[PDB]
Amino acid sequence: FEDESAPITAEDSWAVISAFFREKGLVSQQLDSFNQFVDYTLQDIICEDSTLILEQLAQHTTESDNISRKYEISFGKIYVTKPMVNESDGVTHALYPQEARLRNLTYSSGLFVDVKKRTYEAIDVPGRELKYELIAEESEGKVFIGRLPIMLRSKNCYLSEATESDLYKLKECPFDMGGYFIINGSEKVLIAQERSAGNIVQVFKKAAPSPISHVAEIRSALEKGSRFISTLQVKLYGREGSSARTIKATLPYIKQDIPIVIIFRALGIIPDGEILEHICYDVNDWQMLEMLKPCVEDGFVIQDRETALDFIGRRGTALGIKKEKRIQYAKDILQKEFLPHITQLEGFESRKAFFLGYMINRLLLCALDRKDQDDRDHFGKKRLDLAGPLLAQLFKTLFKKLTKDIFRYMQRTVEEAHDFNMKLAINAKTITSGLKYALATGNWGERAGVSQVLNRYTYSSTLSHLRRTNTPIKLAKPRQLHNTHWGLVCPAETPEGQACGLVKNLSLMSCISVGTDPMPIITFLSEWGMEPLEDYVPHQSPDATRVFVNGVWHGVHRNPARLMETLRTLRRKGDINPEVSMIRDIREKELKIFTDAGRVYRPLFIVEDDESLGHKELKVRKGHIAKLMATEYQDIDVEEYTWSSLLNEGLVEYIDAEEEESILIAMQPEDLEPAEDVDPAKRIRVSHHATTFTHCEIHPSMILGVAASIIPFPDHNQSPRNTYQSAMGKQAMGVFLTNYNVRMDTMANILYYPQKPLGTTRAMEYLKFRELPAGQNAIVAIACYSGYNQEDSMIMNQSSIDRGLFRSLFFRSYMDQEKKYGMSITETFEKPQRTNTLRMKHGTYDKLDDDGLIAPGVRVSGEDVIIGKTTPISPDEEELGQRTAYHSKRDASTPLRSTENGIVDQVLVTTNQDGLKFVKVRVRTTKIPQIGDKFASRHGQKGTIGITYRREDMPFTAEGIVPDLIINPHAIPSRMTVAHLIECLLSKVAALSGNEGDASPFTDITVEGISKLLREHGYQSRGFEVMYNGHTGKKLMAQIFFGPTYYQRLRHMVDDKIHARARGPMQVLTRQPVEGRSRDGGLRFGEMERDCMIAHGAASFLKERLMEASDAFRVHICGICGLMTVIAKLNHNQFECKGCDNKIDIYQIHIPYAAKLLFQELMAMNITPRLYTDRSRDF
Amino acid sequence: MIVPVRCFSCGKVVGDKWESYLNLLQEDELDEGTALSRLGLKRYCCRRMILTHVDLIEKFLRYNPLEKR
Amino acid sequence: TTFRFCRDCNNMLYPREDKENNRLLFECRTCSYVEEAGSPLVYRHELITNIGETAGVVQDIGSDPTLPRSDRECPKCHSRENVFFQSQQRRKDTSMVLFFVCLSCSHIFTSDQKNK
DNA sequence: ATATTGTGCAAAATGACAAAG
RNA sequence: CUAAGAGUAC
DNA sequence: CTTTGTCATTTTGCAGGTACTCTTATTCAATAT
Ligand SMILES: [Zn+2]
Ligand SMILES: [Zn+2]
Ligand SMILES: [Zn+2]
Ligand SMILES: [Zn+2]
Repeated sequence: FEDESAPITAEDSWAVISAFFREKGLVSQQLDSFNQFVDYTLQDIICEDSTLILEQLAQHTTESDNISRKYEISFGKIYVTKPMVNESDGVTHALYPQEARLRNLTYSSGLFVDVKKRTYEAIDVPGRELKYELIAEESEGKVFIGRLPIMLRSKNCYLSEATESDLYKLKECPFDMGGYFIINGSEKVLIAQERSAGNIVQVFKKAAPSPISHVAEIRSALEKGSRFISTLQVKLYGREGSSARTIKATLPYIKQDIPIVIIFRALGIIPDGEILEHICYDVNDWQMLEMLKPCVEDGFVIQDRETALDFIGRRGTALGIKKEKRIQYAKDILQKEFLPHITQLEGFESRKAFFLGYMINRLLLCALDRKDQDDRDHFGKKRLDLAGPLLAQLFKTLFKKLTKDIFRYMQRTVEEAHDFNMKLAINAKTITSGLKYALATGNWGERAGVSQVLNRYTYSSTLSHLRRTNTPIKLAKPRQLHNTHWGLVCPAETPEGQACGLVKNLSLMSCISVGTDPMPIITFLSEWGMEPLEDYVPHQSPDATRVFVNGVWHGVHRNPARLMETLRTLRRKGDINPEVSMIRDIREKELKIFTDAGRVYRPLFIVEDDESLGHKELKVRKGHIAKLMATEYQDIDVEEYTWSSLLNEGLVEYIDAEEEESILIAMQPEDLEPAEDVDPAKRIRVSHHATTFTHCEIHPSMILGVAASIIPFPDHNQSPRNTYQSAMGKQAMGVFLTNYNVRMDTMANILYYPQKPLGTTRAMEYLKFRELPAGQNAIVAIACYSGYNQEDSMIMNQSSIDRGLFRSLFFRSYMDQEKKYGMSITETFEKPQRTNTLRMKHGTYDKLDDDGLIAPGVRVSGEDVIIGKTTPISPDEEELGQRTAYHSKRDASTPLRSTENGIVDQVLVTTNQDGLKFVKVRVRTTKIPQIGDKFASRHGQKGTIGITYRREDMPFTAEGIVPDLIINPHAIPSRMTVAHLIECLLSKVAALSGNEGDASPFTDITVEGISKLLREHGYQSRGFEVMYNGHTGKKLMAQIFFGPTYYQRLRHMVDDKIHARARGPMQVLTRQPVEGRSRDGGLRFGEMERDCMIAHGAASFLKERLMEASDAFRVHICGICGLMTVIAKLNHNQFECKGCDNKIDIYQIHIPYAAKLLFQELMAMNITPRLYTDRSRDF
Repeated sequence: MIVPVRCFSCGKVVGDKWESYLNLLQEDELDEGTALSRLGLKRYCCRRMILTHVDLIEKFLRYNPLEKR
Repeated sequence: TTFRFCRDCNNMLYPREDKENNRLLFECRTCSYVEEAGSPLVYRHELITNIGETAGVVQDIGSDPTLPRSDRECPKCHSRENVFFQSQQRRKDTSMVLFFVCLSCSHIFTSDQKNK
């Protein structure tokens, strides 16, 4: 406050958090990854390779034409425009997302590339080296190669710079956060795909039966190259008791596990001592030397680099190399396939030998029991591929396809001497269709579910979907919540199904790095004293720290403390990109630096000595908080102070799981920084008795995700209840966007009267939950009132329902196009007439007017036609009794859903990309809560309505207050949802006093204080109230827990689930009832239902279920051959089995049609299931 | 969306107190509890009816009318 | 075991029997370099290994903020402050005895009792 | 201008292979 | 209509 | 000389039950009649 350098309090950190969410937003990672892809990755993809050279040799039979031509095509800079749409008439205009959504277009922008076509000629003189020269035809000329879909709010989108008023003008909700694509009018979101990081050596113990005990492997990969995965493995043969423990490496394109010493000698290290120095860095570590002796004894037979290269080449799986060139072949394999991530050039054999020695050293350390096998679940060893890298690799493949097509076309046209045209060379449809297919359907190629339809049921649902990570599914246990997941993914938010643990959600303050070029950091290291790896001799520098950058051992340092200090200083002042992570392992004497993309990190406060106060203190003080407050208030004149200002001045730091291994974090500043009668109501906390902190948590409540941040008092609940609420709040019904009235979504649900919670958390005002609430504050009583709320049922107040509690709007949109079956076979929107139309639906067409669309305002019920469409067919056909040449049109109308009804809200007519007219009809109805609808508190206390009582029948307090809901007491004890009770108490206090209850998790708010405040208001301190029975007016012997509570209306309503079927449509193949209530299907009578009926012993009922209720088919067989090959003319009363030549040995049997189909499929597969009606053997 | 006409629990008419409530909060700089008491909302059912309302209709009013006369 | 290497071609040296003097003699297997054996020991195998428990001790081990501190007596400085950690030998049957490094003198002392 | 064709158990089974007469 | 995929309820 | 039991590979078939909703896509392109 008054003092500028005073230490901050736990209340101040929220200002910091606000600044963060001002600069970043909720979907910062999506936009950042896409912007990185568009700004830099496209150009790298284009420039890599993509120089098609075609050397048309002279092929000179006579020397008169001894000229060799060389046609090359190169690609220059790439230009990406603003999103625009073509048209049927050819006019091209700017496309805005709330036109792409309505017209089923693709929010995509064209890509152009500067193509330079060079041609060289040389004089084809045999023996003389060819010299190529230009012909001065240096033609260059941007060409359209396809369209890149643009994610909304990205740097290339129209909405990136839009203000709130502009967003309102463009029919865009200002609360919409972007981070998604519009493909064919559908919002598609890319789920972050989790994978294991590359260029990291991992050592694993193998199972007992296998002859190899330990395996050290690296999944080498290079970002700036072909991006190919080569897995090197170093394996230790022999169990612990075995004597011949020899280490063998598995080189790519090699059929055998070459001994390591042979590789070392091949790279150029002949002496045994030098190899052992490369592997073992300590002379005193004689155990490792003893374990390593078998390898050199194995490779004693080779004592020359050329000999070892020949040995490897002999094992070469190519088997297309002559004896003398095997050496070169081996060299090539060691240069371009062995450890690609280090280098693809030559002259770095020493580096690769050092890296191999390092891997062997790690393997031997694991085998010597000096270190545990690497944890596969450590989150620092994982990476998340966001939209950026996914589109990067997809576009790399697709552009490689396109350039291969270009080269093939050029070769074909030069061979056939035809003219060359760029427009006929480039097929933009390749890139466009590839990207559109990959984004429209989840399958990411030519994996699945990589792109998903964005969830728009509720605002929090969309926020959670936009921060979702999926792990494709070894001997690990990925489903467990790891220790390293702290502060990076939500501890409690995951599906309960098969995906439990595999599908994760980001923490509120967690971000994914987009990747930076490591060259500046390498230059810094070289300048600051990093000894190059080439002239590194371990004996003269035993206690040297190995420096790794992106998994590439670049050298060693002799004073790592100073190097780490200066690197930290550089990163804290912004010279190094803050996303760069730097870890120093003192015990292993290693220094790792990671700058690649996909690393997940969170921000933390920095703590330094602060000699003025004589003890550790946060770098942030009250002055910075004051400046942040001033900037925030100005936004709602002084110098702007943003989160980036905190980052640049070294106030906050970005830490990932790997760096988090080497730091100590204080949970809260006010209690853990200062050196050391207590309230019994407060929870017990430990001071940790340690003062060497390096960082402080900005706020512990930030470990939760978007969905978990809505829970009030999540630390007073059983964790599975938190997980249930996290899963169930996405099904909460609220207001998903403020512009729902201009969007033609397939389904939309809206509350009439959303209410912000009485008990609210501090983190939910960054999630806009108070602006777009998804529930209501219902007056809840916990009572065994009538027994109709047992087993999770609830009693809802009918009078509250009558007055608008939990009422809802529901919108459904039906889309329909007219398609060109031929050049002049256009479909037509119209009102079909029974006189000249076929297969007109049994519903009423009377509500359509003459354009084939109902007009908004008309009430529609189930099976009524809302879109009238007809398709032309070939005339002059007579059948069916009433089919004539007049019936040239077949009905293609769209009826309303069979069960649904409502008012046609709106209808929208437009044209598609092809120029054909199409329509969208949105119908509106009202969902009023009733018996069977599902409601849930914010603590996993789900339940359906058992019954509804009017106000006069509900219990009432002395003030006449009656509950909106009554829930059973028995739901409380077993589930241990204490937070539910605490939130009810806090809500009662807040409603009485007019404040808002602060239900944040890790605050010092106790039930004692809430009870005292409630007592001051004149009520019983524990929330109990004397209630009276509604029926008789007598006092209830027991006092009732009573108060407001926030409840969500869930999407599961009984009217969308009730379904019955006497008889209906049958499946065409099996003649069994169809599947699904949308098709009037039948219920599955599964195997174990049959087993239960068997156990009951009711045979006739089982037969009736399987035959009369599903499919009973009468078939004819003959007594000679049990096959169904009997021709039966029932009207003529003639039965005959050809082959057997009989006409009186026939029987009829009633068998399931599926059984007849099975027997026919057996016969078609050359098996005779002969059926016989009498016994030939005794039992 | 817009202030409810009646309190859900008891049925007291609170749809005519939204503008007065906002006026009390803004012009008179009263805290929420005193304003609610001044308007006559004594039972906490009515108090939560008016205190927790979110007036989304304002946002809806920012978009240009679809059918403008 | 204290292995040694040839000083001619930097290759391993192996034990050899001698007849004239009946003595152990280390010889090279490729260039025939010969010398005397310092000790008669030629092979060691540790079923129960005691080394490696204090591995990774460096002069700047105190700069690690993750390592816990203690005020226990240093029996070379009598200083209070020091860092401590459990045995680094990751065998599942190792004892939980603690090791301490004085941040002033860098003397490693254990909390064991039978050894003392 | 359009039709036609370029995954982790874990039991079972099986094969290779040092010892035995 | 068929197929594939995704999300979800108990 | 052929067993003979014996390990180390190869197959190889499986992997809860119901139920709901939505979305996309049905071989691309070159050639010849
Ligand atoms: Zn027959
Ligand atoms: Zn009321
Ligand atoms: Zn030698
Ligand atoms: Zn000491």
